[PDB]
Amino acid sequence: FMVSLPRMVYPQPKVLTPCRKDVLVVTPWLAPIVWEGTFNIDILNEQFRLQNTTIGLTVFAIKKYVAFLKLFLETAEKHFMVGHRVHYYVFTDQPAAVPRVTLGTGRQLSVLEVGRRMEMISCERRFLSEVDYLVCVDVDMEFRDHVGVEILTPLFGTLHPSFYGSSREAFTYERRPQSQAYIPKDEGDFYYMGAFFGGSVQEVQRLTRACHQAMMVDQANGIEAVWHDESHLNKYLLRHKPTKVLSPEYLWDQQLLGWPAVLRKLRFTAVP
Ligand SMILES: O=c1ccn([C@@H]2O[C@H](COP(=O)(O)OP(=O)(O)O)[C@@H](O)[C@H]2O)c(=O)[nH]1
Ligand SMILES: OC[C@H]1O[C@@H](O)[C@H](O)[C@@H](O)[C@H]1O
Ligand SMILES: [Mn+2]
Repeated sequence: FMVSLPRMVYPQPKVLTPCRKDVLVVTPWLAPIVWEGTFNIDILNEQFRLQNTTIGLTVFAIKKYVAFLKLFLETAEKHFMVGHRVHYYVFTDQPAAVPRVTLGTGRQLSVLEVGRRMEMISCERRFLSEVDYLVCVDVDMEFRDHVGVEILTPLFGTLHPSFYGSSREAFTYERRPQSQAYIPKDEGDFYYMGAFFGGSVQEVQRLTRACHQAMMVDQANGIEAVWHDESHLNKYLLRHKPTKVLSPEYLWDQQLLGWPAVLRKLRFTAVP
């Protein structure tokens, strides 16, 4: 049950004036594509705060990648779901190397030692009991601007920043029919990056369970998909359409791609 929003004063949306005329803001299966200027974050924050939403953020930091955690976590404190409850789950082979990062109120961090990403996430009962949504991201990244509850939905993928302008035949999907991740050249909506996906805990466990079963089949068969778990994530999202898609504002590399006019904010970016 969802209680009433309170009175709020904000600019009226006008039906004969689009927010953004330069980009597609809705997929053909009526999922929003989240770009700056499409959402009123005050309305969204009220909706999700009224449900006491908790967001889990999963990050893997193995071997040398523990060095990315201080910036990743300190910038998440500045820009990720600020005002909402957050639980960070850091999977690592080096628990003593996780940096001591000061968290805002209502935010917690768990260190999970590991001796894999899809298999590790599909931890199942723990996530169901502790968070409402799960967001799964790469560690070698930093938040530069707002990443908030506008992303949240049963299932989301993020447009890969190298391919958002590309035709489908150029997408680097797995093209061998011998792979569970196979997508032919006349299929595909988008090319999604393995570096930032998420959803309700239930939909994320479905996805990661399905990807993990498909990767095991491929192994048994002596085949490894061209972009590994990302190839399987794309096949999953082709056949199970995400209920939101994040624009490349949400996964960018300024060194490689600059700051084009179509991106009004660079929110979550590669660290050189
Ligand atoms: O030795 C490694 C390699 C990878 N990763 C994790 O797996 C992610 C994917 O690897 P990477 O970022 O190198 O792939 P890329 O984005 O360069 O394609 C990294 O962000 C880390 O989260 C890690 O923890 N240790
Ligand atoms: O073609 C797909 C690949 O694109 C590269 O830019 C990226 O670093 C890889 O992780 C993979 O996503
Ligand atoms: Mn990465």
